[PDB]
Amino acid sequence: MIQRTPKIQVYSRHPPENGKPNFLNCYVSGFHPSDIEVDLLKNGEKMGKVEHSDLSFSKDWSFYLLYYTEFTPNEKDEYACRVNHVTLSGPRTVKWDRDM
Amino acid sequence: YTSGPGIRY
Amino acid sequence: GSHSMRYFYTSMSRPGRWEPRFIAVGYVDDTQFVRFDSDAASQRMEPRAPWVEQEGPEYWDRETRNMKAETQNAPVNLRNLRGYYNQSEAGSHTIQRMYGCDLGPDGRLLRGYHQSAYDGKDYIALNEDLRSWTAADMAAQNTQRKWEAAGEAEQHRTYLEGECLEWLRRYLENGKETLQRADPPKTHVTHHPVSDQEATLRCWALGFYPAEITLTWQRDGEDQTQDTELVETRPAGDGTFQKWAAVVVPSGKEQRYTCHVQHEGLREPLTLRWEP
Repeated sequence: MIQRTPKIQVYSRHPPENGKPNFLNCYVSGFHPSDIEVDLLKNGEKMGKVEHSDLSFSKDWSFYLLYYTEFTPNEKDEYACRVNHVTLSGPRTVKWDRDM
Repeated sequence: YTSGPGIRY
Repeated sequence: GSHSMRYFYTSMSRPGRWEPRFIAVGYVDDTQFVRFDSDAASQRMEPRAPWVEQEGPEYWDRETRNMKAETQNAPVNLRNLRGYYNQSEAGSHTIQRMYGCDLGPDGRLLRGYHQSAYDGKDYIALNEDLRSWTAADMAAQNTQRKWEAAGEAEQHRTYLEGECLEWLRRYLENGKETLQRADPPKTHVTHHPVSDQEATLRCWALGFYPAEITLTWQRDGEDQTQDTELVETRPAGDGTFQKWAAVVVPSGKEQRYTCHVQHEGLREPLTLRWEP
């Protein structure tokens, strides 16, 4: 059986603005099977209380999930998404870029 | 709405 | 234009000893409206959109029955396919199912679906005539033999041509003010230097609905196909979507590139460039 790798995107619900409440999003897709570990990170620290959308798949049977949590973009703060899946050597971390 | 459980595989 | 109702079933076996799991999700176009999860406490089909919340208890009673029936069949289904492939009763596997209807501008059935997958590969699927099946291998033909004897081909055509269609229209009317509204994308452009001879131009599309959109970078009235990096369209989290397109261009000559945004919420396609 073939197992598909997870595509990761880290971004915010609304345009980022220091001091303004927002949502930090981590979108994972194109992976198989559905079991996956997704964590939002504030300064390397496992972060607050993250929720995720209901399991769904695409036309090609690959799964996608949206992991989101409440956050306030700060100057001194760094955010990132940590994803783990059977197809990965180990956890993969994607830093949040305010322009991607 | 939903479709009946149908037949097993 | 064209609308659609879709359901997505996922059946997972999961040793060591955890009971198999069944998750179900329903969509109208790009909007989810129902959910079920054999693991959740509820044990019922829950609303995930406002316009279905206004439905009788009898509605949710039936929807729940179906989900429970699907949940009870799941273990046997997984156990059956595990047999067709001589697979060990020790490993994990997945059965996915997608069915639903497409509603044409004429108001009649544009297209119907009922296709399944085993471990991410096409397993068995109803043809476009809704009268025959296409099995991926001699294993799926074990299933085909079953569904043919029970005359499942028809009796799903009946659903697709009737219920799927009448309820799709129903959902569409009740959620009219959103489901049939097109939110145009908010757009802008960003610029990042790669090296001294090159730079990256990124075209943004935010908060649009539905997901269908087209982003292209142009130079001399020509599309920069294999130079444009299009990222998968992603959910904003509020119901809308986001997407961008990047192209690497020689520094200085930034202005020879224009981004073209196309969305059904716009009257004319959107045209923009980098504004320092």
